[PDB]
Amino acid sequence: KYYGNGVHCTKSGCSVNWGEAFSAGVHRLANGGNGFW
Repeated sequence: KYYGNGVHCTKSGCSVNWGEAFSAGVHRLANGGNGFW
């Protein structure tokens, strides 16, 4: 499993949640302010 432990830190996030990675992918896009639309 990859819900904690075994994560394999990829030099850019450890825990690496897959649902939180879509929320982190989400916010990754929305880390500008007005450059999404």
